[PDB]
Amino acid sequence: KQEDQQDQLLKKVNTYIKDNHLKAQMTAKRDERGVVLVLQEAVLFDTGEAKVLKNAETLLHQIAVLLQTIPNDIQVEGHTDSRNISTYRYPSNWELSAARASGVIQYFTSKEKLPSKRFIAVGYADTKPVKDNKTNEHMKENRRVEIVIKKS
Amino acid sequence: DTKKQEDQQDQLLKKVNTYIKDNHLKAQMTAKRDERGVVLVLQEAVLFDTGEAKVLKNAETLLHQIAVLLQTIPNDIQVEGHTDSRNISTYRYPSNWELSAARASGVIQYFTSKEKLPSKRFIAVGYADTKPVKDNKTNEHMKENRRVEIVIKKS
Repeated sequence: KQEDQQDQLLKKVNTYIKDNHLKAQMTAKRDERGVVLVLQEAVLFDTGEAKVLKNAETLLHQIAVLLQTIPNDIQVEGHTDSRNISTYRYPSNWELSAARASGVIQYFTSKEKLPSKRFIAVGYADTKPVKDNKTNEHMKENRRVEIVIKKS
Repeated sequence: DTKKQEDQQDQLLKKVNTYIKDNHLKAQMTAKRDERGVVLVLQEAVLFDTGEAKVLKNAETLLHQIAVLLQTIPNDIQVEGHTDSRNISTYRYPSNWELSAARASGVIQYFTSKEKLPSKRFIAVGYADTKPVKDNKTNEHMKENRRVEIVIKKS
């Protein structure tokens, strides 16, 4: 059923995306990790920052409403492009990617009250690009947060 | 299958423990094995000052000695940050999720930017206070919860 369970979870997620008119804010897919929600950087953060935008709070609440209806563990993954960052607040792409996953989880737990034990923050820096970083188009899609719904 | 792979993990842990003994590192790190793989445990005070995620200069010798050991094996590495239940809300770290993740990231950045270990071998992981060693009732238990674990993943 792990095969059927994964299909049924992905259909439930895609049904939630459609019923809530969220297609332009997020996509959903399945891979070896489980069912993954992909959010581009622009719907969550400013450039080079990890603070959840105020206009992102409605989207994250809508995701949290879906997440409360399932028991699976959640892994929030942060990613950067290969562009160098080196500020006081984010001394490398490792810190930036991990701070973005952390900011999403802090929203889910502190303000939507989902149980903290359901979450793990993961930072990949630029080690998992979609394709590459040779163009501005390609670097843009690498700046993304992925919410992994693990197998249960 | 597993017995071939668990006996392999047994030999890796023995190698790690021997590396710790031979380099006089017992007071600065321990090693263990569990379902994740072979894990190096470093208490926060050998890496960071209180409430910060910047690697201390005096930790760089230990991280170099760890990097030399990691260069001899191909395994993927997961660096895990852990906090206690003490709340933090500063400019650089709005909460324990951020602090734990930044501490894992600072260790990895040193490995990749200073020791030349390939970035593709690492992932940074933050657990906040969701994985204590025992509890957060006493000062000694809260202290041991503030730790970094370097997980040598299976092959």
